[PDB]
Amino acid sequence: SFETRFEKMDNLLRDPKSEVNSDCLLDGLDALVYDLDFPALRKNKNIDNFLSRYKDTINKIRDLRMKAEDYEVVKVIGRGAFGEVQLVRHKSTRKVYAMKLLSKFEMIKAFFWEERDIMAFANSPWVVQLFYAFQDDRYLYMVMEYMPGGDLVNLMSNYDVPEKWARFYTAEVVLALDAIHSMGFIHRDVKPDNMLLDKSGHLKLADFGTCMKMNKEGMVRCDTAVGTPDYISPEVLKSQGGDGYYGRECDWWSVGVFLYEMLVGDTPFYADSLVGTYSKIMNHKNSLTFPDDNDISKEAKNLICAFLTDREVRLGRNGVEEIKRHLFFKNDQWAWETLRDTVAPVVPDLSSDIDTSNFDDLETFPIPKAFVGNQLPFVGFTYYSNRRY
Amino acid sequence: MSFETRFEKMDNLLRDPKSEVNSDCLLDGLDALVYDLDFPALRKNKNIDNFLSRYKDTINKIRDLRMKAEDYEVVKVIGRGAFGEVQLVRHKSTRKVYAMKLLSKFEMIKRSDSAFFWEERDIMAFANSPWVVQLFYAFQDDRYLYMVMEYMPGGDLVNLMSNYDVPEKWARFYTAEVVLALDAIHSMGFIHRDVKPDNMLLDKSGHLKLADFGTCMKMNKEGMVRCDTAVGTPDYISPEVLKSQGGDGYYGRECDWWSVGVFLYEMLVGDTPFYADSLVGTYSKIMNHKNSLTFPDDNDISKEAKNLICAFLTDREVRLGRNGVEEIKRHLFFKNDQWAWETLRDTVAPVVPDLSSDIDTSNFDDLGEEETFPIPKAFVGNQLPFVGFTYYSN
Ligand SMILES: CN1CCN(CCCOc2cccc(CC(=O)Nc3nc(-c4c[nH]c5ncccc45)cs3)c2)CC1
Ligand SMILES: CN1CCN(CCCOc2cccc(CC(=O)Nc3nc(-c4c[nH]c5ncccc45)cs3)c2)CC1
Repeated sequence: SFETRFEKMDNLLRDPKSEVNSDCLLDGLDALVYDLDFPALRKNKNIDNFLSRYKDTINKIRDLRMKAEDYEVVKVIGRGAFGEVQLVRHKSTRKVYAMKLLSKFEMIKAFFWEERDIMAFANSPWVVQLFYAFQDDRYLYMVMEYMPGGDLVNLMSNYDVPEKWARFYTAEVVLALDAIHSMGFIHRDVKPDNMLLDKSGHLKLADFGTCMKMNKEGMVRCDTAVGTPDYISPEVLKSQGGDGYYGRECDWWSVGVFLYEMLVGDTPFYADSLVGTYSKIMNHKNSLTFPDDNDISKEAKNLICAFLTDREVRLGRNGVEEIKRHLFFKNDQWAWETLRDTVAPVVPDLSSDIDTSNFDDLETFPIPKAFVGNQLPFVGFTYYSNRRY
Repeated sequence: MSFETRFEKMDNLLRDPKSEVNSDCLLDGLDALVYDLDFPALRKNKNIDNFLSRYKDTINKIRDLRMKAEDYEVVKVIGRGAFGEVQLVRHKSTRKVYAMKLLSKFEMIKRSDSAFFWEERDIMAFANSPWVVQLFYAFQDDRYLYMVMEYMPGGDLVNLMSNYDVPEKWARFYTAEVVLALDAIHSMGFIHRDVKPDNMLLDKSGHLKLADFGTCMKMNKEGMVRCDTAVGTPDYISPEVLKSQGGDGYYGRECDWWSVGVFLYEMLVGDTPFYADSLVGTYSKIMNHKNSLTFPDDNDISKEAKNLICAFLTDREVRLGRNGVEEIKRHLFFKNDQWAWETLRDTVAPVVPDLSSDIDTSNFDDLGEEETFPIPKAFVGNQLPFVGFTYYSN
């Protein structure tokens, strides 16, 4: 019917997950105007007359919609290959956020889609939340909840982690990874840098740029290795054309590396050179050893070894319940179902909403001769006008 | 302002039918991008190829769901013009009858002149006047612009004038309606510039409505307009609009009043006051209106009608209507006991259409391959001058 067509079209515009929602449509127009406003293209009357018609409107839209100048940047609290994470305060609302910038220029010389989705729609206390996502001609912005407690790298460097704390943080990582796995993704880059603590000391996973959606069998088909030298599993490291098919058990190997790091003070496959670490991972059967220091319990050594094995015999091949039932998690202080309501080993002592005590002190595209469309791969990234409430 | 105020202003901008960024204009922007980019030569660019692949499924759905030409059953072609045709249509689903004007995008680019339809779309969509032909929907495809308007079953004034030797009482009625109709357009801030009987349509009751707003221009702060464009057939064009050839002079609403004088003369005399065998001859006679305007020596035209024709057919500076409509309205030619200006459209029209159905075309006379744009080697943006043309009434 006429009304059915009208209504199907209306739902396609409102839907927070639609490709033709208002956010995408405004992105589509903003991208057209960015890609066309160059003197060489303006020689074309179709382009020049179009830009002149939409001049006033594009300036209004740009002023009204979310932009970087809406945020007061307090401190740069993180860095990465394609940008930075900055502690911001939204000038108007006075609300405090962590804002991740991704260089459009650098990305050009697709990963952010799943990272945007996981953070925006997880609705999990274990996943860092995405409130807004916007963009300009130079960057992509992800306005997330600020994690004042810092990461696990910072914790590990300030404390000799006892087993009772290690048990807590491992248990939270396990629940956090199971939450991502249930959403249908493998993290593929589990490391203490990606484990953040909130104002109460409880964990949340961050950095979903390596996330990949599992198939019907719960596998991922990849030809290129992905992750970090120290925490990468043997099957992800050697992943190729012929082979390169793996599941959620690659994230469980990384939990074993993490537990070892916390209790031992070093990563299990540390070497003088990065290439030496690759060699030690591949030879985990002979290279995994424990120092002759009576501190690590029988149960902790067993968990580390149950995870730090070949995929086929790895703990977690039969799901989370076999991890959860491990003797290392046997304690009389918490239960799996209630864990995030318990009092954390380290409760952050914070002075303000912009306290950065857990955070250490920290070009673009040429002028196109012809239409290049550098803004086209980022159309629909905006999360503002059509958010899920 | 506040965060919520900014959020809400942006939201209302997306729903506003007067907005350049509402959903239909934004969907036009995307549909135009995909039309202009889907060529093998541009698809060599990964940004373009990946974008088109991502939006492939969506663009097909949107194209299928949105209003399109195949939604309309075309009954008869009832009009023709430089850039297309006016066809009597019935919307297949709703079963409602409309007149649909098609404007060729190929022709509008070939001949330049691809910006006239904006003021025509706005006037018809937003006039909300019994004197202005209404626009219900405006849509488009890679080749055409469509304007779905109210059908005017009574035909135009050219048809009437050709079937009757118009008496003064009818001429008074039709002139009075044209005057009220033009005043309505003027109040919206536009000068018509092409007032002619072809543009005066009659509805099912015999009352007038102006059509064809393709020459309309928005008046500035001082109520003036400036142009350089070609003047297609000069019989009704005023000396100012003709003197204004190539950015010469600024003129006001009094150019439409001159055309009313030409119209009144045509109705009572049977011929246009400045007719000539050639276009250039008509231009000469208009410019020399002081000596070329004459009346036939037959007492048929009243003192008052000759006075109105002459009050309008003079130089702008002394033209009736220089001090507004009230001086036109108060003219002795309009003095009658049959109607009042305020009530005129409620009176019984001189000629009431006798119609057999909702698709009766008795007042419409019965009525070549379509050239297409070549395959672009580089981005040309042929769909960009039509972004935002789409409009739907609620
Ligand atoms: C598969 N490919 C994808 C692209 N990959 C390039 C790295 C992406 O580039 C970044 C730019 C800036 C920062 C980062 C690190 C990062 O992801 N940081 C994050 N921080 C948070 C965060 C949320 N709330 C916070 N509160 C305090 C501190 C940090 C945060 C979420 S993700 C990466 C390489 C692997
Ligand atoms: C200098 N530039 C100015 C713009 N110029 C464009 C010519 C317009 O191209 C046409 C295409 C097809 C038809 C027409 C004539 C026309 O405007 N007819 C109209 N009919 C109606 C109409 C509404 N309801 C009706 N009911 C019955 C019959 C007709 C109608 C509205 S406009 C023009 C080119 C030169």
